[PDB]
Amino acid sequence: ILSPASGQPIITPTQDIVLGLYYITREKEGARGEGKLFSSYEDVSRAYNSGTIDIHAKIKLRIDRQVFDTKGNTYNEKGVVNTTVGRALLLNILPEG
Amino acid sequence: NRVLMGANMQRQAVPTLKSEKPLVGTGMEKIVARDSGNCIIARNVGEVAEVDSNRIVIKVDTEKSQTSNLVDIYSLTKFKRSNKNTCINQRPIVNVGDKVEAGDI
Amino acid sequence: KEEDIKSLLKIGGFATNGQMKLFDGRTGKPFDRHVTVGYMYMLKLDHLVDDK
Amino acid sequence: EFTCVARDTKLGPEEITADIPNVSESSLAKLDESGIVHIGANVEAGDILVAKITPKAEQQLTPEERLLRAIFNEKASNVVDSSLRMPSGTSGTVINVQVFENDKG
Amino acid sequence: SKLEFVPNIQLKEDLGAFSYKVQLSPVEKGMAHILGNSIRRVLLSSLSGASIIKVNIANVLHEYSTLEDVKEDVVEIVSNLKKVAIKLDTGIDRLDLELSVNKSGVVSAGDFKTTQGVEIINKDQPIATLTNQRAFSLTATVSVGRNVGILSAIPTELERVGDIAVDADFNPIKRVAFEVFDNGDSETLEVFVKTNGTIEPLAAVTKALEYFCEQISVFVSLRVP
Amino acid sequence: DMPYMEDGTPVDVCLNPLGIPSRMNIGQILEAHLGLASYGLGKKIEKTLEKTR
Amino acid sequence: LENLLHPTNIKIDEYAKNATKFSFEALERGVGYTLGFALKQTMLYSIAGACVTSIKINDGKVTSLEDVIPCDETVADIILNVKSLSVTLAEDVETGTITFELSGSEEEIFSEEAKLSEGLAITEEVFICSYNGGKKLKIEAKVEKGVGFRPAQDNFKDGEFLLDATFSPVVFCDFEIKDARVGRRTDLDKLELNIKTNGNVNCEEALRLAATKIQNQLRNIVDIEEINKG
Repeated sequence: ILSPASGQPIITPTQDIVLGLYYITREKEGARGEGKLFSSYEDVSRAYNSGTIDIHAKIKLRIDRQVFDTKGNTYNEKGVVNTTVGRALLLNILPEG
Repeated sequence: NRVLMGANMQRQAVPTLKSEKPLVGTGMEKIVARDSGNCIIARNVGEVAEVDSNRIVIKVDTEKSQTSNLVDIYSLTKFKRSNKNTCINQRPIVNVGDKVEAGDI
Repeated sequence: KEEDIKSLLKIGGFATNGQMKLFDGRTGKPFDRHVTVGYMYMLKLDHLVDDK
Repeated sequence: EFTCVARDTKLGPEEITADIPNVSESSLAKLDESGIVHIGANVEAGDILVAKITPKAEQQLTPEERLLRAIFNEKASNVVDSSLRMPSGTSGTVINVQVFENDKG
Repeated sequence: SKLEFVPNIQLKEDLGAFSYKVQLSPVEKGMAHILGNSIRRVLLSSLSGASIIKVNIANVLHEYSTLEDVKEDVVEIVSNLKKVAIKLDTGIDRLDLELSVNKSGVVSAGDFKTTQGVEIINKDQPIATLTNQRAFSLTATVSVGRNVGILSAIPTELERVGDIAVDADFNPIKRVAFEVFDNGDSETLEVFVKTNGTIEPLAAVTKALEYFCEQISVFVSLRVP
Repeated sequence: DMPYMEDGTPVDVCLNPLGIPSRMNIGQILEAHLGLASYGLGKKIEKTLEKTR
Repeated sequence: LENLLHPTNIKIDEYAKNATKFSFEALERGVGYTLGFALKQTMLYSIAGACVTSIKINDGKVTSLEDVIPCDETVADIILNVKSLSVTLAEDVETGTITFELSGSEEEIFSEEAKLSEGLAITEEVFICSYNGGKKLKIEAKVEKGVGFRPAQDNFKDGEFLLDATFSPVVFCDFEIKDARVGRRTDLDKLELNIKTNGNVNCEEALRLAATKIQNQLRNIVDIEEINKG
């Protein structure tokens, strides 16, 4: 997974995996569906698959997940964050931690 | 750096079953196909007398041409092996009755 | 030149860029962002996988 | 293009006769009365294209063949088979056959 | 609601060469794009047809050959026997056409002997050119099938000596599109089909829908058969 | 499965656009533009040929 | 020609509570992509049901998503908690209403409260709020019925929080295609369906319900009543 000459990773996405992930996570100011309030990844998915909301629209999403930190402890991430439709569509692949 | 390898790679191109011009070209494919000996070229003004896929017989119009044989016979190459194991093959273009000139393919 | 390619693209009934709307063959809805379509001339080199 | 040669080896002349010893009779179909294929047959990988035979004596098989050869009474071969076959993987149809026979004979 | 629409098929706008416009007029406001896509994807992949799958020219042993007085070689004749559009009947499923002439001009697709059940659609499709008068005879074999894909296919066994195998394009549909229009409470699906000539638009599209429904009918039971 | 134009015409090849600006061979793009131009010019003739030849 | 191919191998698997994975394998080449798209798009957007569509809190005195209400949650947590109720409307009612007017002393609020109109059948007991017993808290939501996905052009108009209308009940579909073979042919498909409802119906009865809704649009064109026979 990592180089033996440095510690850096060698399985980093490279050319047109980087462009898709860069594209959907940018954001456009006045977009179609801007300011909506979702509560899940299933919500943003279902609303996106309908053609009624942009992928660069700023939204608000509710998260509730555990996050390990440097010492190894595990606090709890909660609340309502300001996101983009595209970032919140990546929230399905993030693991717990 | 890329023209260098674009020039070098069209010397490795396998020729196809049925040929097909480029729609965007430079005006040099004719010169390269003519200044090699793969196209058949007419040596005298004449008019096609017989045609098939083995030969062509031209009927020399002797009034505007030299004191030629009164008849030109051109024979055609058919399914010949190449140095790279590919295939060399000639196909006629003319029709019985066509008025051809000196140099025409 | 490019003025000439634009004039010919007009006469052909296209936009003065090589770009047009394409449709996802698998669902039928378009892509965003007009794609560049055209008629490149492509070769096949003597490096076939059959003899490798 | 494949080639098969009929040598004049020391211990016996090499002949191009179809009489391939102990060859399966089914594989003796695509070959003409001489031992060469027919122009226009579809040959596969591993078929005879030309049948040439040269001699071979002094078998002296090991005792393993001596303990199991008395159940079929194998025949003795004064000839071998230097018969051209198609290579592996390949196929196609024969489009031409050329023969050049013994000089001054 | 009592607003149950069930669409009916129609043949507006017979246009162009072999181009048409089928139409499905009352559709249920959301189900139209689904039908457009399923039709386009089943027409272009699953329709069956007929084509020439083998030929046997008379004084010819292989394909890299040549005939006298003929202006083409067999590799270029077997290339024109692929653009012949044939229209078989119900339960023939296989047959041998026949051609035979003694003329001195362009042989065509119209020159096949009139068999019953067969029908050539493009009759001025050139096959060969005789530049002098001679006797030209061949026997093409016609079969039914569909484009099952490159790898899996039929090897077209050969029986006589001069048999050449032709690789067929069985599908009769050349180019499809569709569109969806708004009516209010319903929508209009409008298909554009371009065929080669051996099938008619309504029959084609209802065959596509028959295939699609037989596919969909496994999710109404979650049972194998 | 190939992308297709509005009138139904499929596409022949798909070629990644990333390779073009890094290796500065732009004639490859101008060629596709001038090939669209000529494809259109040649359908302007096929349209007329099917009507009053 | 040669008799188009049928699945013959179906595999169901309930991983979560209202969620299930289906697998149908040995579909002919390219067919999994036309069945999957069709089922997904008709399940997510052409089934009928009911849903909460508007929420107005202090009879219209709460306007912003940053107004303080007497409870631990914010306004946004309240709106997201109510919106996710699986209400169901009776066979002849057009609308409903769920009022939540609550005051007193510091309880924990479920949907066991909320006097419902004639017809509404909230159907489960999800958490709503934690009341801090102080001022009074008014909450009432508007319920409707329909088909599709009606977006909201505005987030808050004059007195209520305008929501998106879904009606579908099915929350997530996500098909996916894999490989298969029936012998020598090796380019066939295997389709994977991943359905997730909201309880008002199970997944095996939303599949069965989108399938027949697709078939019933093809009755004046096809004879499905014998096509089904197998």
